[PDB]
Amino acid sequence: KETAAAKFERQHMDSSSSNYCNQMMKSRNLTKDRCKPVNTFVHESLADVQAVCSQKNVACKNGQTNCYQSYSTMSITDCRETGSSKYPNCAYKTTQANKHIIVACEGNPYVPVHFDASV
Repeated sequence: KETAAAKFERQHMDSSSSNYCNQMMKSRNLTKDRCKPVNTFVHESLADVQAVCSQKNVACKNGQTNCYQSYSTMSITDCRETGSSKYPNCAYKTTQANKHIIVACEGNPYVPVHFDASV
């Protein structure tokens, strides 16, 4: 039984090229039952990302209040599915950027359970 905390780590953490999204979307199991349309990976430490749960409190896109925006920019990769992609050969446009991330956090201890957005 995978925790929400772990599913966040699996779906969104890569603390370690044009190739990256195709592989990593597969490796992280996000291509397993459908081609997940969009996903972001965060190239920062687990510790830095978890500290976001005590950084800037902002509204979540679903209207809940447990979202937190990173005071610093962070290195991330957006994977966006290309219009030529057909399941089970999921095709992704990889893109780098440094931006502030926004995560929803929950639990005791209070940790990131969902990637809301990047700005």
